Amino acid sequence: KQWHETLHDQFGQYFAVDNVLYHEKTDHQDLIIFENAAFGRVMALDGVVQTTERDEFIYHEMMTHVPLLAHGHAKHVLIIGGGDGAMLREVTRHKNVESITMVEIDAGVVSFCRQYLPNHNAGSYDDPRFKLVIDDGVNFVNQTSQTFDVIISDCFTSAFYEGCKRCLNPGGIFVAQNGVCFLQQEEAIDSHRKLSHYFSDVGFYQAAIPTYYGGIMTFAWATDNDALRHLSTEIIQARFLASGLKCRYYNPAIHTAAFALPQYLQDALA
Amino acid sequence: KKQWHETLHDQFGQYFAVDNVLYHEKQDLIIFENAAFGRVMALDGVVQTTERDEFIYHEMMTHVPLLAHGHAKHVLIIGGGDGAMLREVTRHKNVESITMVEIDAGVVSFCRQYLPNHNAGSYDDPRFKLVIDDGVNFVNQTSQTFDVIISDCTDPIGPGESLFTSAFYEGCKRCLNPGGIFVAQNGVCFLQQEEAIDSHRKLSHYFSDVGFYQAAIPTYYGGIMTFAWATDNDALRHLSTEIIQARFLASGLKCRYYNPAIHTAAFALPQYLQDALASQPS
Repeated sequence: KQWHETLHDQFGQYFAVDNVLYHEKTDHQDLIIFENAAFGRVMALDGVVQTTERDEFIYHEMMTHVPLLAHGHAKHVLIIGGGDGAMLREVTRHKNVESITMVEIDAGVVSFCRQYLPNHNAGSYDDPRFKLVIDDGVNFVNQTSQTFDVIISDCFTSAFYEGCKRCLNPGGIFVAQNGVCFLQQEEAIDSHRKLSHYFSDVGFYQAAIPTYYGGIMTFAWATDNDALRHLSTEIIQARFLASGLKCRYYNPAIHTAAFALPQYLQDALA
Repeated sequence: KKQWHETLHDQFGQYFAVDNVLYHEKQDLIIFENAAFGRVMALDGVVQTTERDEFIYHEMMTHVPLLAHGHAKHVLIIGGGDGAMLREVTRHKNVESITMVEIDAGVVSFCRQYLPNHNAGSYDDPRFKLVIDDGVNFVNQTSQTFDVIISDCTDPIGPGESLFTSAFYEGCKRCLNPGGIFVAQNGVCFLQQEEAIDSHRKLSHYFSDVGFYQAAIPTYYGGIMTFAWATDNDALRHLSTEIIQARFLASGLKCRYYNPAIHTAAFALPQYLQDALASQPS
């Protein structure tokens, strides 16, 4: 038995299935979790791989630390999306953070992942600083009048952004997952154009996650603080040393390098 | 269409729609066109190269060392029957001689016919010389001598093998000018790092500075790939991005993946890889 990703019609990745843990199909949607020898538990929705037990660390580490440590002093973080809770787990590892908020489309997708992908959250939901909200992320343009230092968007409308800015403290950073960059860059170009309307410094960093096929993936970076992505690797290293994470992909060399983009991507943005 | 699956691993792989098969011989060798990645060459079920993404591989394999070394006048390519590597090395005006050693003359003229955009007319270059021979047997040299050696190949990890000694890496050193660099393709690093550990151990017997750089090639599945770096000149991999940029402004390549930011950053390795390599000594 095998399982093919359907994200593109012309090519994909596939996996051997050792065992299916969960499978559901409606006329509209199709959700699955199965074990594979190489990548452990694999979650896939409507034929598109969402996350993998064995490689999610790259995604979540890079998605989280790069901004948290670039910002010096992030005390409140908002996660949009991230039902699996991996992001929560990583944000949790910063002792200096004092509040975390996860906005999610519904309370079902979280307790589901909690049951079938326990190593994503890794007990992180029990953390005292955590708060779950059920809502449209875009709805949070509503704000509870709440206010954050970092926003991590774990999934890309313009409506979503103005809201993001309204409720970002002054020094703050917005990062979002912006897809694999080899095949097409329009998504990057569009993101940049939109984000630039609300932020004075907009760019991208990158990481290559095995299970998001096609080379490097691009993470949007948006902030009014135009220094934050030109920090010396030395200072990141100082910040890294303590609070002291022990990561498995991330490190201060990686962090700095993350911001070098391949030539095709840069061209495309000019 | 029809689908074609890579077989490199039993547990998972990449697959492609086939629009049209240009060639098939069952050594099971195939070349077919795919909408996304153009022409795709595959041997015994394992993707060798792809029209659309080979640039990333060949750029990073050729320019990182050539421009890190300042003044590479003679280059040896081992493997590289497709000629993409020859193409890129060709783009350095300062290079004055290029030698490709290959297992047989068939594999080159074959690729010349079916993958013409790999070589891109590069074989007509005046400075080029093709040799047909075993790469390890170029432990013989013609008393020949190089400034950069670029290998498809790598003294393989083996069960009863040696841990420090290789005929290949020794040969490579015998025939490397004093300032010289050896780079080789060392596989994708996510699933396993034993191949990197072993490479490091062996190469360290013959070279005083041994490490890796990386790049993520879409069509070599599983995230970043690792390129071995071996040299007696220990400053080569700690050059400022500024100097690389200078060297890059001209000779003036226009590259599609490579640039001096990329070059420098290529040497940052993810944490898991470093810890796998942490045993190997300071």
